Amino acid sequence: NNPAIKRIGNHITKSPEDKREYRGLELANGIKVLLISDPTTDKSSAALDVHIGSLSDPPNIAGLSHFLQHMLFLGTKKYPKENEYSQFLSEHAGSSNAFTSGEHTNYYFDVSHEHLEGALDRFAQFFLSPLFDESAKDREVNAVDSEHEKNVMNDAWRLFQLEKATGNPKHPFSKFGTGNKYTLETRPNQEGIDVRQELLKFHSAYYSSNLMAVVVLGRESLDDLTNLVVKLFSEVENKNVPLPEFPEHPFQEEHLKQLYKIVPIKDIRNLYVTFPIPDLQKYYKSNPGHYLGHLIGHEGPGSLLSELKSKGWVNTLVGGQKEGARGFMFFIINVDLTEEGLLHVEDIILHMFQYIQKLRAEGPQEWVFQELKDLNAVAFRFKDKERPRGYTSKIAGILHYYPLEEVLTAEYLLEEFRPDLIEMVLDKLRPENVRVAIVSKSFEGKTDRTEEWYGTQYKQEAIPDEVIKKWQNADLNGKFKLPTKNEFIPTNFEILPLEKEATPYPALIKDTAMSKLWFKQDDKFFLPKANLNFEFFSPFAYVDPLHSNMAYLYLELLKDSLNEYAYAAELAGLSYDLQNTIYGMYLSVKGYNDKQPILLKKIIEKMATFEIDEKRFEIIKEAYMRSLNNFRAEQPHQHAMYYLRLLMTEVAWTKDELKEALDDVTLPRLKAFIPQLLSRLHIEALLHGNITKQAALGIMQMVEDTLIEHAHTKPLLPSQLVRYREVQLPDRGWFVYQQRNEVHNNSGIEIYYQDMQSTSENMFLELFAQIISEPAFNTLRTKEQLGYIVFSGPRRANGIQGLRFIIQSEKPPHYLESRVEAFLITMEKSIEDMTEEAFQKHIQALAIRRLDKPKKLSAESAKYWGEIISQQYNFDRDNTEVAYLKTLTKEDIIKFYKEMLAVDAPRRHKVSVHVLAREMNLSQAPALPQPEVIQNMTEFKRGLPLFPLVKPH
Ligand SMILES: O=C(O)CN(CC(=O)N[C@@H](Cc1cnc[nH]1)C(=O)O)Cc1ccccc1
Ligand SMILES: [Zn+2]
Repeated sequence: NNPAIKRIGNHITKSPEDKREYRGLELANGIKVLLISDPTTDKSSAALDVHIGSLSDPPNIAGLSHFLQHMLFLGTKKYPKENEYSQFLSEHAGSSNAFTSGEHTNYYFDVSHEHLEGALDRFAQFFLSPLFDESAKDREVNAVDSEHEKNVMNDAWRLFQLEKATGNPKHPFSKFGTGNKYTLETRPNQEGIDVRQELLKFHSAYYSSNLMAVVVLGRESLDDLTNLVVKLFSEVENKNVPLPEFPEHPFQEEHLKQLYKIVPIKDIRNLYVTFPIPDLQKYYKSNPGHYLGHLIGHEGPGSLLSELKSKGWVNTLVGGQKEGARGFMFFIINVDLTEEGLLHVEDIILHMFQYIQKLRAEGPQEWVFQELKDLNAVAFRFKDKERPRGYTSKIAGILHYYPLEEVLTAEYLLEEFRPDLIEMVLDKLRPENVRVAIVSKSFEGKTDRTEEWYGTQYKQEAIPDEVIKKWQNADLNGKFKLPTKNEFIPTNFEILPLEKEATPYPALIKDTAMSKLWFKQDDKFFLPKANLNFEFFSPFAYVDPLHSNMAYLYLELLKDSLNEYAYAAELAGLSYDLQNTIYGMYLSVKGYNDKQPILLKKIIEKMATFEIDEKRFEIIKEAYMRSLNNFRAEQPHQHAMYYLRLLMTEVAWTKDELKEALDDVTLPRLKAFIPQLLSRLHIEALLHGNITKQAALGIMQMVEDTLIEHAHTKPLLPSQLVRYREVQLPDRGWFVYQQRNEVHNNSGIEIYYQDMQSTSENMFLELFAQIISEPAFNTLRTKEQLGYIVFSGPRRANGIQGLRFIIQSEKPPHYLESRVEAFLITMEKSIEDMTEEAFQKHIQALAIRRLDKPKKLSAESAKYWGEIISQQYNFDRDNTEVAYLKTLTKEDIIKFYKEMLAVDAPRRHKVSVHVLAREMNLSQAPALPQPEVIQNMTEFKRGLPLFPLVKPH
């Protein structure tokens, strides 16, 4: 018997493939706990989920729960140092984060498996005795505000909050969850409110043990984990807080039958249809929501999306249930619009109700239900091993909704067939309770309303009774055929025997002029899956902006035409990735290896015999134009990274150049482009997973034979296989490129300190980056509060590497950069003052991060694929570079800094991208040289040397 524990669960149902061991238990204070033992893991992890979220914010203090979530990381009674947590994790190869939904606040971390307990103590202190330091508050409010301002110009966010603003204003749903400087500091100060003490009341009141779930994953035995969790979490007090429920829908009748005309930030065209539904959560065993969402959202032949696309009205459609809260959900149907579809919105919706009516006519179909059940069963049984962090987080989340023994299977396995529930939801989908939203720039100037928090321009209308009735009298329709049996359902899950000459690394099993084939039979995971990667090399992909555009449009048209067919396979766990690149095309095929050669053959066959459809052509090209235009509205740091890419790459076409050259792209010219693109090719492939060498060779030769047969493809010259170099900066040089964002009123910046990627250089850079990793965050954000987005680390491109800082701040870069340099000096000092053992802890942390084994096939394949597309082929890079990493001493790093990075360093290579805003104590900052301002990227690149290329392994 144990008094600290209320109950121990039964056997937790898991996949037969899952070797991890589980134990569920509820503590005396009512904390639901899942323990995961996995002796083979490198990183241990833990997560805690509170069942309180932004919907429980005080009406006078918006975002208090979010702010609290931020503040917990900044000191507790037992661990008072503001960054003890993040420093501990960083020093022990760990990371951490958290988030806040309307109903939940979820905290999570990972760390080296040998410091799991140490991390977990500090973690546990968050829910017992948090400090909420006043200085910490006055500072972090800036970080939260900056987070919000980041989201302000984001269309998705604006719409997200708009839906809340258009509902019952007295309903908690209408609350603004993020919070900012105004709502957290300014307004409360105006109203005498002591924020710290509001935070303490919220924590004390709502952070009760009875509203908490905990998941812990480690190498230790289940009994050890038990003892640990009991020890650290039995002291959490139970205040028996009643679980907040929201039975009343935020959308009642006068909020129904409404139209909303909305002005976006980007040039997009969208249609959002919404139905209020009850909370279907409790029916998870049958789940009508998925049923109707699968049908409505289906993209196969005979489908709604198929029809509406045939009329050239829409391009993409999503449909199904979206969650609201405990007491209410939604059922949405959203499409993107063409220029024509925008003028036929009513008709589109009528078609929607026609499809719905067709469903009502044919009723619930059990065979459909079983198809869903079996597919989910396969998915669950052969589910890839998750990263411990996201795993513990997810499980801690879903512990509040499901019985212990079912927490793993609950979201996957279906048991009950409920025609009644299906028909009931289906009955709730009717014009009398519909909400319609149009998002288009065509409403600019013609709106009469403004959303408070994001400043969204919109107009509300009542939908004419007449129209409602045309939609009620919706006929069923002959343009629609319900989906048939999915042919791509896998039947062969046999894991092929491991060959005698099988290699631990990808072997080069083909080296012809036509193709270079790398292969590996999976030795670790033993699933019935496979990954098939293909890099097609053709100089005509990126020879000029015109051909670049044509490549993009070619592959987009291809994918579009094959969507209807591929969707079945997608549902059946088999998906494909296809897109153009600076070097030519890229095509990956991932999933169950059973029907893979079928899908692939179809891909290549269609690829080589593609007949372009003109409607599709000019619609897609219009979309692409809008897209290029819409890069304008991207965030300042994305702008900075973009500009820097352009500066440091030998050959690169700007989006303005692309856009300009896009008008000259005619149908005959593209139709002429494709065969010349396919005329001469090279193919470097990586086939990895549950397949034999002979199978792999057969596949590669199948693709080659298809291309030769239908496109008369011939090999490419070896010398012709070009590669782009990186611009070489001069010693002690500083260059600055300046632009303006025009959309965000927020400045972005990237600082880049440039040699090539040799083992030594690599580990110098990476170790330094490790040492400064968390101090940079703590200094630039936690202390100085420059922005929400403060990033630092290695930059790798074209075989050449450097150290980058990226910041998105309210302040100007001419000052921001100064703060960065000052910080750099601070690091020069702290390295000289840190102990050799601390140094060795950084070394160890980085070593662990580098030696962390992948847990799923795709990750391994990703490592290999990196090694291949970089054309370095160092498959044993981890072992080699870690071995050399532990060789290093403190002053290898000291002279590295003093020679390459210091402000007066002899080989300092500094490039700064300054993206200005729309409208434009502390440490000692060093006096900087006068920068040379780039006023033309090409002239700049012509005036400078180009780096060499890394030699393979
Ligand atoms: O990504 C999720 O899991 C969430 N969504 C689920 C969904 O609707 N899945 C659809 C996907 C689909 C693709 N094409 C047709 N349907 C399905 O039934 O397969 C809902 C949602 C909520 C909030 C904002 C966006 C979307
Ligand atoms: Zn946040």
